[PDB]
Amino acid sequence: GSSGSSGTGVKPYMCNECGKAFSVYSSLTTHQVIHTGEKPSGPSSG
Ligand SMILES: [Zn+2]
Repeated sequence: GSSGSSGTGVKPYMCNECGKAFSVYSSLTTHQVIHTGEKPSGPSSG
């Protein structure tokens, strides 16, 4: 999937917490979860 020519590429759904792009809207939201962390944790990237 996402087979094109321009390697660089580009996607509308991009995360700001870490900086990861996606080709799906839902995927972007389901991903940001890794930053939401509703429960209290220790080791966190950002
Ligand atoms: Zn992210």
